[PDB]
Amino acid sequence: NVTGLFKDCSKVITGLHPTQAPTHLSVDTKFKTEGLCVDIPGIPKDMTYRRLISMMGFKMNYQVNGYPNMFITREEAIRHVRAWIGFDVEGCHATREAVGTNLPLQLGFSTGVNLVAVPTGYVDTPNNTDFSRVSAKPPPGDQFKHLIPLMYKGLPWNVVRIKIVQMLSDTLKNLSDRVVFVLWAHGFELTSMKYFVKIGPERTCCLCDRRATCFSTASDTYACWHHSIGFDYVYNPFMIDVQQWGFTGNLQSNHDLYCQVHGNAHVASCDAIMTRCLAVHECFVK
Amino acid sequence: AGNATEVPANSTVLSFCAFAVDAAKAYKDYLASGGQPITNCVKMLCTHTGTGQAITVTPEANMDQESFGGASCCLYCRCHIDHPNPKGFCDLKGKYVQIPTTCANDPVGFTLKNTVCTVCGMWKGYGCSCD
Ligand SMILES: COC(=O)c1[nH]nc2c1CCCC2
Ligand SMILES: [Zn+2]
Ligand SMILES: [Zn+2]
Ligand SMILES: [Zn+2]
Ligand SMILES: [Zn+2]
Repeated sequence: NVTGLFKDCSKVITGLHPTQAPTHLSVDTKFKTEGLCVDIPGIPKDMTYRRLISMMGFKMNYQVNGYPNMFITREEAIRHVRAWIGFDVEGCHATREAVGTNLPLQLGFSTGVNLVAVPTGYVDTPNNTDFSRVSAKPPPGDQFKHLIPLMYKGLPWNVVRIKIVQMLSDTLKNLSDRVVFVLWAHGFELTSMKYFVKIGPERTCCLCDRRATCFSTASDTYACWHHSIGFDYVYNPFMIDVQQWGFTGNLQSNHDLYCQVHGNAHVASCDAIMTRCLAVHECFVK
Repeated sequence: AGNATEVPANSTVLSFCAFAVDAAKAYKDYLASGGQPITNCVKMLCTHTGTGQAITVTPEANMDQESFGGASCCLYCRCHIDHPNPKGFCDLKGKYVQIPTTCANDPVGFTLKNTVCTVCGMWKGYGCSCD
């Protein structure tokens, strides 16, 4: 039994030296014997590898005292409707030196904002994990043609995450003490949040008594939506997957049952607007 | 396409620590709330006649220890996150780490909580002959 979380997407045929492999599964077969691994004299470590590690398959189902649940119930989400921000991400595929994972390309929100990122991945090396630009391409097909020009209009992730925090803070500071990301088929949105979200115990802001919604890697400080200028991470966001509420077909077909003012323009922000809109009609209309 | 590195028993703990502001504190808290330690480490077959030093080029477990591949006992390597060093590089990856047998059920937690003596090369409280 294995998982796809942290799958090695490199094209290297062999596994790793016992000192460099993060896990027993990832050690090369040549070192495996008698239920464990052996060091083989004369077989050296590899000092030049770059192995892309997939961030698909996170499971946020822990129950740790003092840490809030990220995923919330429909009833809790309804009480926090003012915090709702629809969120959708269109990805590009790892290519060339790696294959088998999706990287965030266009991040869209129900505010109408689309942010484009440079295709970036988590590349294991002999010394660390290098968060870096990786070779990528949009998926093939006429429905993914619009992503082609976005491959050369991306911003580095350190800039993108600052923009997400600024956008959420400007939108929500006078509406809610939190954010509830409204999602449809959450897997890739949760992978994308690895790039701009941090979690921990509930905290208060550095300049007031409001709960912290943002974190800064510059000073290791916390801020609410009012005091987050320059902050780079969203801290303890909440989220809900609308698809888990009994719907059977795709997002557009379910959205269109209740609404006709949101024509599908086939962009991450339009999917984000449609997801929030569908959740609003389901919980509040009639 | 690709080759799996992990098993389902570690999915929850690794996801929790990969998102945390303070990964070492999250791992400690996860254990205190009843979670299972990270498994699937690289445990070595050795002769248990080694020097007993904490971090070595080849397995050096003595009769009170077990030898593991270094990257597999490092929370930052396991979660593919930043190392809390100034240059962001790892001191365990590329080495073998000797862990006291009594602590061998949780090698990642052991390395997070303990310190190596720079004079004798052995773990403080688990072999250090300095004081
Ligand atoms: C001399 O400082 C240390 O004790 C030390 N240096 N690196 C590590 C440790 C202990 C934990 C494993 C990695
Ligand atoms: Zn504040
Ligand atoms: Zn609508
Ligand atoms: Zn490490
Ligand atoms: Zn000593």
